[PDB]
Amino acid sequence: ARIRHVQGDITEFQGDAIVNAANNYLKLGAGVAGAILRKGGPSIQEECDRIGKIRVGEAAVTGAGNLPVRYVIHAAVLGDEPASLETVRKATKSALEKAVELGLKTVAFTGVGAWVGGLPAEAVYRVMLEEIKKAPDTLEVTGVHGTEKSAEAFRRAGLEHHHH
Repeated sequence: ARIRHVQGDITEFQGDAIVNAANNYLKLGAGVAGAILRKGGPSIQEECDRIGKIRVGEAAVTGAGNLPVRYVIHAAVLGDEPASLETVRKATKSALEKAVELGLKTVAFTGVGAWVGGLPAEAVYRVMLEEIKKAPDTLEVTGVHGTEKSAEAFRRAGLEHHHH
């Protein structure tokens, strides 16, 4: 799938869904997850609670409440077990699978938060970007970034390496 990177606020992304790095208990925590909770409103956590525990590496779909998207895709990267490059790979793949199942055309993710935590960012971004490449071209993926340092780190992890 095609990926584009912008500076912005993922809670203001207009499109079909946003992907939220999650714990496998679907308990919305600090930072961006907290903005999702506040802007989306209580229906998001209420639905997460109804879904219950999922597997680490799985992704669960909820409504998005008052957010300008139709869904939040909660990609479980940690919880029962700590985050690893492997759980990151599985979760990104699972999130993209849900987008395909739901027939989505535009989805956003962000590079901060639980995707990285105690992992090396560059390696995480490379793993995510590999999974995003496999996704169908009918799907447009936007990376929404807090800062510019973040966005170009993503463009760098995205460039193909050729002889000089």
